Amino acid sequence: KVWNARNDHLTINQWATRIDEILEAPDGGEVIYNVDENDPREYDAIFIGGGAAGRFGSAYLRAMGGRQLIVDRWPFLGGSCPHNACVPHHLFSDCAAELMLARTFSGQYWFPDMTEKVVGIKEVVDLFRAGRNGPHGIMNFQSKEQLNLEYILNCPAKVIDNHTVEAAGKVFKAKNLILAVGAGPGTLDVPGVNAKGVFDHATLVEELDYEPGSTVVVVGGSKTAVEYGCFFNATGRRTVMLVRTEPLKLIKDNETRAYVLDRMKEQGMEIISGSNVTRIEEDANGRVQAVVAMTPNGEMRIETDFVFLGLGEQPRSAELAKILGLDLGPKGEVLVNEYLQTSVPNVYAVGDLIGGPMEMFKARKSGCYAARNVMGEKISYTPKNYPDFLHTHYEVSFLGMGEEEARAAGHEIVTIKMPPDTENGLNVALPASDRTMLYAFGKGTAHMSGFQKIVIDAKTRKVLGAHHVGYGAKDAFQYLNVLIKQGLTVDELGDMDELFLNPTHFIQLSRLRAGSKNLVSL
Amino acid sequence: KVWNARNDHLTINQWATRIDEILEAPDGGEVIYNVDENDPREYDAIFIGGGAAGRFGSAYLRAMGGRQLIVDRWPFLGGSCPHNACVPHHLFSDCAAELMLARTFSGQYWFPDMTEKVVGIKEVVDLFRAGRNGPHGIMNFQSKEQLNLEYILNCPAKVIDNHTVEAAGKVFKAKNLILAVGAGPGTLDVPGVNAKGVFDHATLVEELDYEPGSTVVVVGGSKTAVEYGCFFNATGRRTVMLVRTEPLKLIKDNETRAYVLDRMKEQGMEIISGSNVTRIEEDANGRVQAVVAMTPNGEMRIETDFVFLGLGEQPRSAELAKILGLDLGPKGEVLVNEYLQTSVPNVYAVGDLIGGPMEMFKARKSGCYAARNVMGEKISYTPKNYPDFLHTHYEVSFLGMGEEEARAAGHEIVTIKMPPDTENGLNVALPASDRTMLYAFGKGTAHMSGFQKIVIDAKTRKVLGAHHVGYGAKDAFQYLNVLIKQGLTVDELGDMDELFLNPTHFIQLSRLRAGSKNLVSL
Ligand SMILES: Cc1cc2nc3c(=O)[nH]c(=O)nc-3n(C[C@H](O)[C@H](O)[C@H](O)COP(=O)(O)OP(=O)(O)OC[C@H]3O[C@@H](n4cnc5c(N)ncnc54)[C@H](O)[C@@H]3O)c2cc1C
Ligand SMILES: Cc1cc2nc3c(=O)[nH]c(=O)nc-3n(C[C@H](O)[C@H](O)[C@H](O)COP(=O)(O)OP(=O)(O)OC[C@H]3O[C@@H](n4cnc5c(N)ncnc54)[C@H](O)[C@@H]3O)c2cc1C
Ligand SMILES: CC(=O)CSCCS(=O)(=O)O
Ligand SMILES: CC(=O)CSCCS(=O)(=O)O
Repeated sequence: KVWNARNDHLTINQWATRIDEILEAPDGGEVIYNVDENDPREYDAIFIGGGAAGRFGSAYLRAMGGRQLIVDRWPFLGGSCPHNACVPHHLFSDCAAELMLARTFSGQYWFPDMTEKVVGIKEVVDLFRAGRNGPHGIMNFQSKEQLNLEYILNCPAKVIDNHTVEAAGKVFKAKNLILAVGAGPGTLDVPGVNAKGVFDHATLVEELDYEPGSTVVVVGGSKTAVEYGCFFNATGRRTVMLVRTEPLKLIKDNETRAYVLDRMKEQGMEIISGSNVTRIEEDANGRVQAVVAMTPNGEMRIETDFVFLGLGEQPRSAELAKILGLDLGPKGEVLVNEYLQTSVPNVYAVGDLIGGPMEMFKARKSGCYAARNVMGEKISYTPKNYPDFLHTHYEVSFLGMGEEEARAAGHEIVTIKMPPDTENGLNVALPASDRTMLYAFGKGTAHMSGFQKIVIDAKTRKVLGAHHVGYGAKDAFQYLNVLIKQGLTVDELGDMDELFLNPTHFIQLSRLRAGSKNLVSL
Repeated sequence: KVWNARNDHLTINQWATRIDEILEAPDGGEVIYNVDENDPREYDAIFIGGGAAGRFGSAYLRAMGGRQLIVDRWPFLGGSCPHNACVPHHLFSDCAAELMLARTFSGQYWFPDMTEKVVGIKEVVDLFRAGRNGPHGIMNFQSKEQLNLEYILNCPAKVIDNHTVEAAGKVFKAKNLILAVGAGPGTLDVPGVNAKGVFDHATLVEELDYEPGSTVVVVGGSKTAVEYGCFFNATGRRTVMLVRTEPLKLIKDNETRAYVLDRMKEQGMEIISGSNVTRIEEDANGRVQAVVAMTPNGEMRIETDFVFLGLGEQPRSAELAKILGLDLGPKGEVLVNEYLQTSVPNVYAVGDLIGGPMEMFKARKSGCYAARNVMGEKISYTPKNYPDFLHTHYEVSFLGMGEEEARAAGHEIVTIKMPPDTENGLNVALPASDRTMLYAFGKGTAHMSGFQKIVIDAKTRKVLGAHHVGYGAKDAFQYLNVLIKQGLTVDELGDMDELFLNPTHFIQLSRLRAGSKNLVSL
């Protein structure tokens, strides 16, 4: 069943409703056909996948005046982020931060008693499921009515050759193909991995039909594992993380990483490094009852009825690589040159499909650049020197070099941080700003107010790296990184206008030291 | 009683304790004398006041190799901000934001029933009083041990002439004086203004010995009035704001202002424009019982036992002007040229003492620029095109021109905002990020997820203004403003690396429109 929506103009909320209906449809739902029947031009590019990369790539290509076509197996545009990736992740992280606050000040002011309070994980996941069609509605609307895009949703794409694709029972031709099918959840090849009670970011928001027990086991040690792990811990459950190597290796500054790990442990999280799951035990009904793993100190068994796999995402290259004969990398990523061109003529690859970094900025930009190249604008794209972030119970932002990294690299440096290095350590009222004021003023909670630092080259006076743990600096790192790439110095940072009290105190702290020709750490 | 602390080296926490002791000492406390009695150099400048302007100016002067002396009547450095201004303001705004969240989701998830819950204002003020010495301790420690500053605290400065100052019973000479005594609370010339129950930012944290009733009257529409007003409202009290002119004029963009005001009213706040208090009624016990004011709709009477004055701060220029013969402005501000020089030879004026804008960046920067001039470096300072912000129950950030302002300036423009202007209005799941996810997904709460907009010149493609209501963008505005002053275009904005989900969605949204030669609003 195909629905020609081309001449239909549903509102954001109407789209939200129609999408929900199609998703919960037993037959699978009708195909959303939004194609221009009067355009004589041949598609400059057909996007296989309409997620972050595909949608943005199409938006830009269309803006340039070219013709595009999106084909996605989901009845909505936007991809994984709004359905099971970044959006739910941020809802969960919001809860983790709010819950850490409530537990810290339990039984104080307007804060209820959290002593034996266990928050429902399913209730929050259900909250997400109940409102995720909202964002999906905005995407279908914005893409059609505002971005003037053509698309076919709720129907998998069928790639015949580098110029032909079958969709909605029809066959389409294009000058180029832009592969943007993203990546899928990583898994384990251990007994019990298919048991009821084992989840990943994708299945968690589709198959959680019970409320997890008191203990949760998380497998992995990077972003996803830590973000979801802190949320589970925040709901009041004993959370054990089994990390194959070492956790949070993305945090290069040693002190910053230590602060983050220390605060996670203070919240009760257990992180076991060098551990490898060997078996997920099933009970008589096929449900998880425990996790067995090998560690540096021997085998261990953790009783649990809920296991979350937070492993790296894997590029969905298999099918396309076989159909087109694409050259692949060691992790299955599709190989491409600086112009996003694969080994197959007129075939580009973007987003998570081409590997790391697997972030939205990389997906959207690669999608746009591939589009520009398809339109004749030869432009290279090699992601490098970008800001990054992750959530624990705090927002953790970082860019550039860590302190030890800079000194080992041959850079004479000075650092400016908060709190200062003294015998009182973290037990002081700074750093402090929006969302950390209660920690800064509470009895025995000052050490929880945050940690931040900038690394500066003592000779060039340029900022080499910035690190922040707390809240409200993430957005700033987007803009600060650009200034740093321009050659930002401690003097220029000190000359800015701060908005006190600020999440990052970099501006004024730089000003305190910038008056000297021979910089000194603070 | 003078304590020579020069060769003593207290830790941050020992300083916190010592300062508290001196502040609570019945006799007034001992003088804190930190002077290098062995240094034979003349003082380049004596700073009258060691607040934001005096402390930063001293730090910069010392960094440049000059010699300085700070004299302050309080036993700590840092001024009003940590004792009764910005720091408590932020603790209160943090509470206001958390309380709106709790009230919005009352009885939902882990949130307790807030239906009939009135938070204790005195409890929060007491929390502030109990922990404010922490920041004070850091300031005394940082200034002495890290910034190598000389200072005399807990002693009023007694200026003799433009080169001589008395402090701690000793007479000091200097090449220049830098006046940095700030400003004091503004008051009303009406009957009953001195009744018990009438407070300003300063007296609120020193004399609140009772818990306010169910109604609070706030006089003024300034940032402070609005910030404290929303906090009082958040505690569960009927809050009436008596604004002299138009509410929130600082927010130039009409749409942004409307959103902010509408959200305040949704929380139950009553905002009265063009109102002037005529009398504060006292009961037989000498306590405020009602406020009477004239408004565009006639005289009104509001019963209350707690009134908060959020009027403009007044420069502390009287005594210094009499002694030195300083030229003053109509509001009592000390007049200075662009080098921060007063009408008196070798005497500079900085911070709130020289008038608006009364902000920390202005205080600190003016202090440093005066210091540089004292050290022989001719440098002018004229605050202009700076970012700004204020708190309601949300963080409100703004810079540059509002939409209407831009068109009146002759610019042909386009705008990029969230949420989109459609039939569904604000009732959609965008904008969304950290701390707005629950609002975005909650039943009927989507409209509370925020509002944001950038104003762009259609021809030059340059960003002319940025506006945001939500959380986590404040810090970013510090850096974004610098980029905008450099001539940021929509294309350059789109070329940045975003950190999704981001408080400001400006980067990716700009990218969605940047591909066209003829820009169209989103
Ligand atoms: C738990 C989690 C949290 C994350 N948090 C963040 C974060 O905070 N910030 C950030 O920047 N990044 C985050 N990411 C990563 C980010 O989600 C991805 O990098 C980005 O979504 C990838 O976009 P893409 O366009 O390459 O793929 P996707 O957006 O995943 O979309 C691929 C699209 O192709 C479609 N498709 C697949 N196969 C076919 C087929 N055969 N036929 C038709 N359509 C097909 C899909 O249905 C989908 O719409 C997170 C990821 C995870 C897993
Ligand atoms: C309620 C409130 C909230 C605010 N919130 C913000 C905000 O969020 N962000 C922002 O940027 N700005 C904010 N401000 C404004 C900011 O507090 C001021 O602009 C800044 O503190 C002024 O610094 P200053 O150095 O000029 O004066 P101050 O820092 O106030 O210090 C003047 C100093 O001089 C001393 N002094 C006075 N008389 C004498 C004397 N005779 N002898 C010796 N010492 C003397 C004082 O004891 C004091 O230490 C706020 C103000 C108020 C009132
Ligand atoms: C409304 C929504 O889907 C938020 S998740 C971002 C999807 S996209 O703009 O990167 O396609
Ligand atoms: C620690 C503290 O006082 C925070 S308030 C800022 C005071 S100053 O650095 O502007 O002097």
